[PDB]
Amino acid sequence: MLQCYNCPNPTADCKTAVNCSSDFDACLITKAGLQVYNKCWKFEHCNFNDVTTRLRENELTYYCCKKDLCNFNEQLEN
Repeated sequence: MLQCYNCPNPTADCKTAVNCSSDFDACLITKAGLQVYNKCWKFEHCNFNDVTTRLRENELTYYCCKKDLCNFNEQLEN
């Protein structure tokens, strides 16, 4: 399985590791101001439009990856 940081709410430093279900193929980290999101996700939705409409944030940067626990803060210069 792919293990990602996955917090249901934005969290300054998400430490919750979960085994994503096979529905997902990516780990996502997104920074929107001081809000940081960490999710099991899909690469088909790892794009600005799809992340903004799903997380309901106007302005953000994002990174997706497919190695264990790869969706960490330092991946995103922001």
